[PDB]
Amino acid sequence: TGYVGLKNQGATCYMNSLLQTLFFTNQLRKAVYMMPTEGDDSSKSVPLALQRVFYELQHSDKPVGTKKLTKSFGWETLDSFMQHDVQELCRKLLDNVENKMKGTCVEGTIPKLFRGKMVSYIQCKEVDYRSDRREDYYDIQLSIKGKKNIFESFVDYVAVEQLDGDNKYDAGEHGLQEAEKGVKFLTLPPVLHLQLMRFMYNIKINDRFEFPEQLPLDEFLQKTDPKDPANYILHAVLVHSGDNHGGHYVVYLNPKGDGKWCKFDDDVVSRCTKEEAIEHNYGGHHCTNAYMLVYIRESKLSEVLQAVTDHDIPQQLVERLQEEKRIEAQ
Repeated sequence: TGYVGLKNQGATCYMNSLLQTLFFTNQLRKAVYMMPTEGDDSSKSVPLALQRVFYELQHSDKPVGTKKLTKSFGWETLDSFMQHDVQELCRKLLDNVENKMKGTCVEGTIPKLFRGKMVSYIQCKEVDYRSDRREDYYDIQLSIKGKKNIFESFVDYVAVEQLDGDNKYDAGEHGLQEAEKGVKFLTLPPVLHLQLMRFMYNIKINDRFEFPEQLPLDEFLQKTDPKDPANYILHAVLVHSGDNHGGHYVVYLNPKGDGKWCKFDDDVVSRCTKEEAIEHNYGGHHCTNAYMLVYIRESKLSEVLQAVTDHDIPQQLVERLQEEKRIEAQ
């Protein structure tokens, strides 16, 4: 296959799945390597622990462990990961990583890859007041309940919500008012993280839900751009088999963005057909389905998946991890 797996070391649920996803964000991996960890304490550094995992994932022949990583950010108890979702983990990690990249030469690699722009508006009906506020996002939570496919989830996400009755909007000087509230997309990031809301208040929905290999998003933008349309390529499918309580977690990746998919199941990585990565995870009348999707903007595919080399890893990092290996071999 060419790639190595991560160890099963407890009920870390989505973690290993997310680590492979980030690791094959080749642009992001190179930045993580540059972070100034030389003076950090392993027992407490999240940025170092993630350098270790990625370095190990790029060079190790054998399943890579994560215990220094779970120790770093303090999710160490039996049910620590059962009490959070991927989206919390992903934001905990990347935000820990970006705070370390600040004041450094790779400041802002995270928002470049992951952050998009939204507008949320409240528009009064019988009165002429409007409030437009721009929001940044690093991922999108899409509702799946009673939607056939990702297009309908996007339809529902930008659908207007009405404010009336006991719910009227406080228009300030204008008093209480009937108004419309919704969101539009200003920008979509090069790397698009879509969580699929199968897990809700505390149960798992296993209904069929379709997503494509190629995801055209132009029609949900406020203003579009030729020479850079919002065409998106499916890079990762994070899969859960079972019901809410207990399950197996796996990730399907075509790491080069070339349509050649592998399955990453903790320590076993095999090639699989496209149909197994995609349609076989739609769910429906069993319990094996996607709860998170990673799309890469087609125009930025080549760059986001730029090849990484042993040269892209700083020598002083290489040195620190090696002495760590040697001390352990005793």
